[PDB]
Formats: sequence, C-alpha cells, structure tokens
Amino acid sequence: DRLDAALRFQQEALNLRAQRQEILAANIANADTPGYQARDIDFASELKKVMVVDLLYRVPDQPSLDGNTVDMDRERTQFADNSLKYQMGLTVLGSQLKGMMNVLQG
Amino acid sequence: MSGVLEGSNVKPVEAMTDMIANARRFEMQMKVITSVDENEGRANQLLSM
Repeated sequence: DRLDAALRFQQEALNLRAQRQEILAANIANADTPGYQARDIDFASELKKVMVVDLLYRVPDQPSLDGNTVDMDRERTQFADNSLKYQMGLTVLGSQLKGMMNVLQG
Repeated sequence: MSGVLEGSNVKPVEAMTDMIANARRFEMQMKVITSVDENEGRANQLLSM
C-alpha cells in the first residue's frame, strides 16, 4: 500500500527507538550484575537495514573489579536522548497522520 | 643465657603513629564515600525525560 510507504520510515524509527530504549533500560537494571556487558545497537545502521537486530558491546570506560562495564553517566544521557527522540518521532508521525486527515475532512 | 626471660618487641611509638594514621585515613575514605554518594544522588534525576 502507498500509505505504508509514506509512514514506513517514521514507524520503523519509532520501533527502533523503543527497542533501543528497552536495551538501555536493561543496561541500567543490570548495573550491579558482576560480569554483565553493556550492550547497545547502532541506530542508523539498523534503521537502514529495516528500511531496505544485532547488539554491539559498549566500549568500557573505567575498569571495575567485578567485570561490570555499565557506566551510569553515559547510559543515563543516552536514555534521556532516546526518550527525547521517541517523543520527536511521535510528534512527526502524528503531524503526518493529522495532515493526511485534514486533507480528507470535508 | 639461663635465668633471664625475653619479653615482646611491641614498639609503642610505632603503634601510636599507626593508630593516628589509620584514623585519619578512615576519615578521608568516609568523606570520599559521602561525596560520591551525594554526586550519584544528584545525577539520578537526569533520567526524568
């Protein structure tokens, strides 16, 4: 359907933002697990792949003794950024749907 | 030598200096712990969108 092609990009971006949000929250929740590696996804490459998931390990900053590589500050900033981008995607998708609607209303 | 008993070799000057140093080090580490805890408490609000 042509309607899907117009809204495909924003829907895929929104779904990818939700998945990465879940991954970041999993990183936050498992901060205290000894031996847990902080995982993340490269948003742009996966968005290419879906439009046309694989988890990448985060490069550790400080060496802990229990093997936990989760850094609070980095993932807190990433979490806030992902929340903001999810809201922006919701706004853009809603604007596109509302425009398609006011075209029809009459 | 017979008729003499050997006592301990605990130097009291070293013990007193060790106690003073240990007390000061403990207080420094407690201060560092408090600073780190307060910093994390302030930092854990960013997550609010």
